[PDB]
Amino acid sequence: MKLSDLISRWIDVEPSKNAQIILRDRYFMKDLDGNYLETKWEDVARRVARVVATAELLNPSYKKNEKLDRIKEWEDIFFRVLKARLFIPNSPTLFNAGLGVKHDLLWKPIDQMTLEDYEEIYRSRNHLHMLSACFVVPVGDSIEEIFEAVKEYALITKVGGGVGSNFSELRPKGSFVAGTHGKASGPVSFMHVFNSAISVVKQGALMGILNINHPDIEEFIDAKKEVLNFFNLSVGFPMDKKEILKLYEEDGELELSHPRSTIRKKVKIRELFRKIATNAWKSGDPGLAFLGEMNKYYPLYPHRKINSTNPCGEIGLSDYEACNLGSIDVAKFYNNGFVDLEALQELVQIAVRFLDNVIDVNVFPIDKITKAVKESRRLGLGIMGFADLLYKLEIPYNSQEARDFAANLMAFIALHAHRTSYELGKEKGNFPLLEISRYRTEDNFVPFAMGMSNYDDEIREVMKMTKEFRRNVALLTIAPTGSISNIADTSSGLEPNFLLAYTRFVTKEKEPLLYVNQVLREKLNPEILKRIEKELIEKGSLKDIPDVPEKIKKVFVVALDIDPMDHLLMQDAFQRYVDNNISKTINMPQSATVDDVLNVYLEALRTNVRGITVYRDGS
Amino acid sequence: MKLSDLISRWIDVEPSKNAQIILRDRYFMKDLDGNYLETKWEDVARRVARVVATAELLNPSYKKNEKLDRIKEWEDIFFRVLKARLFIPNSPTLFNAGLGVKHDLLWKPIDQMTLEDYEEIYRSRNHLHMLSACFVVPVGDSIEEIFEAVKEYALITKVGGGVGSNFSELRPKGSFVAGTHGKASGPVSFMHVFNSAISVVKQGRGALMGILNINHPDIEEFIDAKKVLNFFNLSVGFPMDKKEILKLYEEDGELELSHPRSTIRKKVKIRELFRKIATNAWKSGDPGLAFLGEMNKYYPLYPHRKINSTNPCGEIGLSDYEACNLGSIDVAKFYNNGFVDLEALQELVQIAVRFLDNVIDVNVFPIDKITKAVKESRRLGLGIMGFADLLYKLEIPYNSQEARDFAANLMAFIALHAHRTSYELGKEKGNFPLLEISRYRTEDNFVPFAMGMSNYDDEIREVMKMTKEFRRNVALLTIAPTGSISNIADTSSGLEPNFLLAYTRLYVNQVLREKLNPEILKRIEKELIEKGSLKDIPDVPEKIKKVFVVALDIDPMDHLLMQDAFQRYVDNNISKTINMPQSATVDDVLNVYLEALRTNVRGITVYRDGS
Ligand SMILES: Nc1ncnc2c1ncn2[C@H]1C[C@H](O)[C@@H](COP(=O)(O)OP(=O)(O)OP(=O)(O)O)O1
Ligand SMILES: Nc1ncnc2c1ncn2[C@H]1C[C@H](O)[C@@H](COP(=O)(O)OP(=O)(O)OP(=O)(O)O)O1
Ligand SMILES: [Mg+2]
Ligand SMILES: [Mg+2]
Repeated sequence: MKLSDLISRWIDVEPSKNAQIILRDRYFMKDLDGNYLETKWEDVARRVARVVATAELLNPSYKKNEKLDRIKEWEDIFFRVLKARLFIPNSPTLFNAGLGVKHDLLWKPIDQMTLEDYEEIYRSRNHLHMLSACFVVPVGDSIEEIFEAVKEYALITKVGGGVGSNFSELRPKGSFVAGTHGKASGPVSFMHVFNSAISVVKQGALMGILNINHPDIEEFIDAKKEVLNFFNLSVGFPMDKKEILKLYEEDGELELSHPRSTIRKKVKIRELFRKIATNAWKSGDPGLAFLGEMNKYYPLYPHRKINSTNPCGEIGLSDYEACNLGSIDVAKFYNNGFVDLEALQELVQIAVRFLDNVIDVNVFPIDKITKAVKESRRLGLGIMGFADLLYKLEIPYNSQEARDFAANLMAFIALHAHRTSYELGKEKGNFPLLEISRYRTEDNFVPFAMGMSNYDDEIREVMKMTKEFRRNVALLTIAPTGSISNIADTSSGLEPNFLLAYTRFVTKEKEPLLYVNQVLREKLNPEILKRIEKELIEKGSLKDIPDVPEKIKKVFVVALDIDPMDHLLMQDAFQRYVDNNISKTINMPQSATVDDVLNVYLEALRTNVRGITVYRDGS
Repeated sequence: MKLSDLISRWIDVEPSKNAQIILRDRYFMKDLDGNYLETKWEDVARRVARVVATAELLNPSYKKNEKLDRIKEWEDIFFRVLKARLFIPNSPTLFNAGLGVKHDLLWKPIDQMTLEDYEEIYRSRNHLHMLSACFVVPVGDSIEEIFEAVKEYALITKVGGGVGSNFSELRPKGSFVAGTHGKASGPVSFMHVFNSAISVVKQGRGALMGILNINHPDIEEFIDAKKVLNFFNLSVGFPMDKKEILKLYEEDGELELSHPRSTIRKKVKIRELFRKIATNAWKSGDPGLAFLGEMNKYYPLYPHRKINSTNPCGEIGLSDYEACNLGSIDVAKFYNNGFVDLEALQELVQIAVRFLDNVIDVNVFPIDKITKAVKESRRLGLGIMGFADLLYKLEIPYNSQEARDFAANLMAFIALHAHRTSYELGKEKGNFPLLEISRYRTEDNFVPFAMGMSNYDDEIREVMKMTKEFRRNVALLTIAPTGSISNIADTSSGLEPNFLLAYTRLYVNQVLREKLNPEILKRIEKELIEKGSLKDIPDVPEKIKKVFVVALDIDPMDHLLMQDAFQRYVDNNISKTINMPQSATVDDVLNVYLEALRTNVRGITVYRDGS
């Protein structure tokens, strides 16, 4: 089926009372008086489509003759795709698109649009017109560079960004300093200033990484252990995953040392890992960031280096680069027991152009961010609605079937997204750094592991083509998507549903109202539903409810029906066809041990995953 | 008597065991291995005199083969003055002079010195060669300027400085921000970022001054802030005339709290605001009061430039990026048969002004903007220590009109020669860049202090007129707390009365040791330590009791009026603690504030005993 027929299927399906609360609440634009300029998702779609279409002004392939015709084609498709809720860019695009523009222009009927109207749009985008979620910022080993970094954190937070850094350059606590009477405070201690800044720069989340071999890593691992309340913390592995696993298997020892200090220590890697596991078992921090693995697949490595992730870990970014993200609701592509690949391919092509066009209309806070982002044009196209898509197809999440489906779906998306970047690199010019990148200076470079799909050969084929024409250094990610999947009424990201039923009280002049997963309602006797429904919200799962068919219980699994390894292996299935990283919570039961956590980390080291986040139920 | 003969009286008087502990501890330079390069106060004096002499390299008035001879003359005089402990520059000069210089050059016999040796000194001064105690740094109303200021705090603290800011530009908590989808956090919450920054940048920590204006919407939060901000001293700013605040208070009037970039306003009774300040100071000592308007009234460059903040101790009102450049004369060493030797004191004043002015030239500042603000105004902070001890010698009670009349003439005499010396140096060396736009130039009869308590007044107006033509420095005088350098000099601190006559910080007052009969001392020594004063000790003559008063024998108004006596002949500010008895009430504090508003004082610090 054609994307246009799928669009009609969906375009008039209105957001739920749920979604609408969130939209009114955070997304519908308001005038300076606090009054609504938007009162309907349709207004947001019009405004965002119009703004992103405007980047077509810069297309070197359009004669000025055509610009208005072709821009207005793009606003139309972008508009229809967004209103159908088939693809949603991420939150900042929806908040900040059109800020600075005359209000009479953002919602004008598209047939009343002049070229002058579009150029005026392009020119009146103010400094709040920031449309990326997150950035990476370096923090060098000097007072100057540390506090220049703190300033950049504050400046990025002001305009709504999240930020991450690797703090490993900072010389260990106690260390000699040539230019002071003080001993260096060390990374953990300075991170408090970073956390202070953010406690006072408000919006209406950070990533702090330290490397496994830093003299202060033990202090770091226990850092948030009663602050650093605004930090997520991860332990960085800049070396090969293979090498860490081998050291571990041998019960070996790691040398903790820093280039600009004489402080060193030897620790057993098993003991270090247990200390990480114990803390994660307790509080969920710190995660693991396999920076080596990210750099293994980084087209620009070692000209550029990936030292940190963004707060959610799903993009490894080099210094000053930005998260540029949006998501397709694959649950809307279910058609009679199959994924409509024809309609999905069109959307991929449109989505990659959409996200690539956000770069052109995006106002960044620092000049160095503009530069990093113009030079690589890294995109983050992902998916949401996959948990719900699986329910529809009657595939259990915790099954090899689901993982094979996942890898093929991802590989299909990868292929077309990367083909589209060829197309666009041809039509608009390549990303500035294509020449020094591995797509050029190398034979057979693929920016991910593959090896779980029949699309592999066609992908290597496209990767070869992109030696000549490539708009984007990387195209794919899987983000958490909490808010935009709520707007789209779908499951978040690649994550299983956390609950099938939960009670959400709508405050009035209070009065509880029940949600049951919509795909379940569609596939269970409302008969059976009415009785069990009460016990379901009590027990959180379908597992142990007596009179519910076997194969409703098998398919309608939630997060905690699914064991830690089944979580981890879904992550690996997607990671194999994603050129950035993956946001995946490895959920563990309350009854999980520290050893069970260790076993997840060991398996992580053998799979293709680029990071780990564990959350133990009840911790 | 001549300064040279006074020098010989003092030059071989060795620091006490006390002083020597402090010197070994913090002041004697050490090699990279932690070994001592200096073992005697003499080494410090040689090192510092040589480095400060080096600025003579830049004298436009010295020709050739006249240069080396005249530099060596200055090193020699600076040397002898420092070693006699007649004048000491403040701590940073003592710590950091000669950092970066070959060790074989700093302590070389002066007769072995070539011009090449001096030029080499001047050129190897490294980034730790920072010789100023404190700075003022602006904090504009944007995220960019806030955190750019935070960076500066950190950078200054790294090289040893303390820093003050007025945070009143920051828009009130809850206010509208265009560039953001959030509301302004307020100056009190942004101060936390600054404290946090300092908590982490360590020195061996930094003192800070945080000021918020009396009419800022957040002043009540501010007054109660440290009730953290543990690294801040806080004071309430009064940018308006003192007259106007005193009047509003007398009328039981109301103050508008407003901010140019917020719609948040409020009206408060000025009496209730003051009571809230007094209650907090009564408890904890903070916040002090900064009479910014009054400092600007006497600021030669107002309104081209404006004084918005003090340094952490409040004795220098500084405009943006300016630096404290301080040093003190031990006046107790100028006692000579019931009189102050004005002949020797006048010579030292001229030398001490030249010394402090030469510190500017060999100072390495952390930010370019500080270098600029300092080169342009050349503000100096010449002060005194040993004043309390000087009064003991002269047998003048601190808490007496006699003492305050003495203090004003002493201060006026010092101001006269210090300002004369700035004429002389403006002639010899060139004027401070901004002389032409300053009130010494663009005005008739501008005096940078109140005066009005001395026979020297006319001679001072006369010198102020001369300095329309030639002036090296925008201001020259300050009275600093001086705790460490008075310990080195074995003298009382600043203008403060002694806190105690006998103790452990030890430590029996030397002047008392000399007057009070031996044995009549030992029979009372025990009880002086216990009761803290001589007041209620049987059988110490009534006249030893009257002279040898300590801080808490002197009532709050007598403290305050001493402050006023000096402030009338000081062009910067005064560091004076208004000590109050434990039994003082919140109304007694309010009464101190009210009197402060009537006198010529530019700020207030109260400390109630036992709080
Ligand atoms: N005063 C201080 N207190 C705590 N840490 C400090 C202090 N000064 C510097 N540091 C830390 C911050 C960085 O981690 C590291 C580098 O400091 P930096 O500003 O580069 O000193 P420097 O560059 O003059 O000396 P060096 O030659 O040893 O790098 O030391
Ligand atoms: N997100 C924020 N949270 C808390 N305080 C903020 C935030 N953003 C700004 N502020 C404070 C810092 C300053 O006191 C004041 C000015 O912010 P600023 O960075 O100037 O915004 P702006 O300059 O883009 O907006 P404007 O045009 O109104 O000055 O508000
Ligand atoms: Mg450095
Ligand atoms: Mg601004």
